[PDB]
Amino acid sequence: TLRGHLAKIYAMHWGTDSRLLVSASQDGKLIIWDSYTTNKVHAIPLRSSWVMTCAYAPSGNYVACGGLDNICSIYNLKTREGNVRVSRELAGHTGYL
Amino acid sequence: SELDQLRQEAEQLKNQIRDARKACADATLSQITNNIDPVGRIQMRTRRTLRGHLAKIYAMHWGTDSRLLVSASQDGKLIIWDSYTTNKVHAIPLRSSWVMTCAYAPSGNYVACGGLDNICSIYNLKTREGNVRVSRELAGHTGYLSCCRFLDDNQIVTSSGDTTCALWDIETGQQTTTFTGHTGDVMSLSLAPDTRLFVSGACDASAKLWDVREGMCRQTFTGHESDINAICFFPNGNAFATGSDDATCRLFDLRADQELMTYSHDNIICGITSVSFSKSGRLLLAGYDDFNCNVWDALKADRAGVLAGHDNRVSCLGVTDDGMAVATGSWDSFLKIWN
Amino acid sequence: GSVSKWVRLNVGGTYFLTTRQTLCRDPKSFLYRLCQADPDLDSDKDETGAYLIDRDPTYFGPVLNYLRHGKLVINKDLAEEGVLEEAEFYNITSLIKLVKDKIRERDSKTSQVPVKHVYRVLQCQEEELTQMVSTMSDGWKFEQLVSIGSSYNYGNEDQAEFLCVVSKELHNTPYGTASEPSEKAKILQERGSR
Amino acid sequence: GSVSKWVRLNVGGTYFLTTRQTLCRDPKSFLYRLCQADPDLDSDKDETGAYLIDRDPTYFGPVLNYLRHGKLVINKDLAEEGVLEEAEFYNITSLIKLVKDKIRERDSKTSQVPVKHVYRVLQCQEEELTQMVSTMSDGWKFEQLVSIGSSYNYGNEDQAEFLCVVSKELHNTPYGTASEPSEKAKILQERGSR
Amino acid sequence: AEEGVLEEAEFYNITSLIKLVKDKIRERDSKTSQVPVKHVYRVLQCQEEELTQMVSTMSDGWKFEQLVSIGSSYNYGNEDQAEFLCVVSKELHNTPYGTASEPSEKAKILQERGSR
Amino acid sequence: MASNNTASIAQARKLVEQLKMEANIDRIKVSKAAADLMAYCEAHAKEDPLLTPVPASENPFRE
Repeated sequence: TLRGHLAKIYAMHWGTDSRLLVSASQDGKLIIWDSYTTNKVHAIPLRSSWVMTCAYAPSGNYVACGGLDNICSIYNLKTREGNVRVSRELAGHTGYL
Repeated sequence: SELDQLRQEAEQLKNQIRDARKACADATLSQITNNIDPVGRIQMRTRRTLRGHLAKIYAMHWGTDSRLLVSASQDGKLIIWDSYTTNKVHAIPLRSSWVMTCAYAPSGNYVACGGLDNICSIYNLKTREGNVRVSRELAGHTGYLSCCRFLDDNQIVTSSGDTTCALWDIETGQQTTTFTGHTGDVMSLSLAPDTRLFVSGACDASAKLWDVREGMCRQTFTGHESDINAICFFPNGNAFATGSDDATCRLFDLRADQELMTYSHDNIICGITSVSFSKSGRLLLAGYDDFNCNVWDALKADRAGVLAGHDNRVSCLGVTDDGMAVATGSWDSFLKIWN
Repeated sequence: GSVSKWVRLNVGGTYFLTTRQTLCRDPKSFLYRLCQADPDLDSDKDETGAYLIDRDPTYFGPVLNYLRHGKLVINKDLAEEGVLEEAEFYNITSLIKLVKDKIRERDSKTSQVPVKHVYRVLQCQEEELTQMVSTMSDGWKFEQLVSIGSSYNYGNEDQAEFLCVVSKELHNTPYGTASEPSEKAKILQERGSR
Repeated sequence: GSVSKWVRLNVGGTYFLTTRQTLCRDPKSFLYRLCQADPDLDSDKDETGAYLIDRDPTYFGPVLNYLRHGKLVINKDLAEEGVLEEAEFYNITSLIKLVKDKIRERDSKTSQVPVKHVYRVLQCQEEELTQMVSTMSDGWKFEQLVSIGSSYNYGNEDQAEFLCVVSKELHNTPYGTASEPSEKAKILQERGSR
Repeated sequence: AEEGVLEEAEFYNITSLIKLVKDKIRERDSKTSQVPVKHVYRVLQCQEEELTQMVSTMSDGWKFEQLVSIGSSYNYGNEDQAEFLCVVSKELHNTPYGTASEPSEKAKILQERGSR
Repeated sequence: MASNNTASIAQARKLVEQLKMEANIDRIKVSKAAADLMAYCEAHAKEDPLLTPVPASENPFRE
């Protein structure tokens, strides 16, 4: 029972390792759950809420998410400082992702 | 002073109106037909306790969806409640406190509020940003904003002090059609379901019915001695109840141009504060400065029902848009849903 | 003749040449009193006849500019107070009014630099919390959250579980905030006070 | 005065020695019509021949440099409004169109009262509490932390024991804050809200 | 105006000084920018007894942000290290610092280990 | 203006006009209007949820 979120969960994409699954809340936070320990590997406060989709890189090194902002956010989990950081923002669309 | 002739003309025209109304004045068949369709003894049950508010709940208001009711405290917070689950869809802090009016758009999208700030603010509930942001501010009502109502998601009426009910174009923020016929400040405004005639009451006890289209005062009603507090328009748009500072409430009719019938009792002495009409309108639900609030047979003037007491005066009544239930915004900071 | 198309003056040891016609914009100006030729006023440097006045050269500038084109202007470093006092010396009330207004605005900006901060309390249960915090209205700043022993349940999951105090500012530093009167407004304020 | 390549402008009583061509850079300048050698103009000093201009010598400099090299840079001590009214006086529509842009930047930069502040409510247990607090995303500022009693593991050690309210400032008031419309997005919004 | 002297130099065509002036322009813009300084937050957990000490001896440059009690069960919770969580923070001038990332293989697998 | 009592000519004119349209308004007799409104209410009385007690299986409060 991964009862860590408190808003609506709009998407949940597993990781290739089949151990870490990234999920997104309605309110704009990504939880990289540890399926085997029910432990939050990471909590990511999204710049803008209303995100419906969460994407997990095949390598487990990146997580992507898309919201009504119509900009896809790419988060680099692995950084030298150890704190998750926005890697790329994909603009050009107009509709919700 | 030639004005003597003009005031005499006004007086004799008024007398002509009184004579026409007396000719209009026949036996009130409805109360005569008290034997027919008696609403019986309706016991109305509260079922929800929307205790999220803390300040006095000056004005509540339902939504066209008939599930979300917006209520405003005295302290300056609007709570858009989810009636059916006791949940709070929103909680908006207001730039200035001392607000007595909460307006819900005829879409479920916008909400307007106003108060002693002398400005009516309109908040966009739904925005791409995902939050609630102020959309428009309306200034020009030099007096306090008493009651507002949304004609459309761009047309709104703001009964205010300064003796005006100016019609505001939301986008331009400009008042379009003024209603200057009043003499005392306005503390009420009720829209016809037709949304073409709205009745506004004032301290001059003059419930003026206006045409939204021109600003002209279509009609004037005066059956109440004291100041008029709340007006609940009848479900058909052809009549409306009107409560005043007196303990009495009186149902006026547009076609009859005169008070159709009255609602008062010995045991009730506190001034009225809120009037409501059931789905059919046959039930006249009235909130009093008394902690208790009641309902009369709208066409028989007798006590149809009594609502369980609160800890403080009721301050606003709103029936469900479908008339399923009614919420009683009271000064004890608790809205109670009654069905 | 006595008219001078361009009269010469010595303000604080500095020479100013200007038309007396411009000098006569306001008949309350001390310079207008200079325009008229009278025995009581004939003091000047005999080298060129420019009248000698022991007044500041700097702040006399904006006075001359307004007197020439009816617009006052003082640099962001020039002392608004100094020009105020100088124009008072020359008795130009028109500038005294507007320089007073500008000094008032600057004083308000300095003194009212604390912008009026509006505060509010929103009562929410834990379940309703995250959304209103996230959807917290634009232009507002969260200030504090506190938990209470809920009336129902083990001090949780009740409509009175949390209080979140928020706030915002009103840009009232350079402008004047105020109140307005109304009668029924007073009546209702009293009614709500109790 | 007299015709010469050098032009001596007594702006506000102060001499500026510039080129007629710099003044003649564009005809929209009122200085362009001054540069005409016709005897129509006589507002010049009779002692040196310099043309007497009663406008501000300070805000004249910005205009002169713009005419020298086609760009106006306002000294940090001179208000852009002064150069605005100056260029209006000499009627350089292009210059007005540029100084207004300067204002459009300055006033957008300042008084950005609703600078977006996004707040989120992360829920963590003390074990991982230090983990994310240490690893807060760059740009996010921690604002509050609140414990909440729970019935699991004596309250603490539960992933819901603590709520960490975090915030981030975001500049869109100086970058054109607004929203976007989308009908299907609206449908989904209403679907989720209820 | 820094850009004013910059343009003056451009007119006078002093290439080296123009280089220096635009370098200084870029430096000033970067340091001003949007103030990208990043705040790093740490959770010191000490008992009340040592709480006064480590607040007083708090390391210069670091800023105290919040202190939170814990419903600890050790001696009523009080007089216990886990009784309190003093969370503090300090800014990092990002433009002077940059706060970039670099690769490190053994460090990469160490990061993987410490992640779990 | 003040001599005209704040242009009381205009106030009297608008008052007279409003009374005029009020005169032009039809007067449906009180018995007739009451009968009409009662008829509508009855046409809607049988469907009013408050008047018609909904069982505790359809209301959104004991759903």
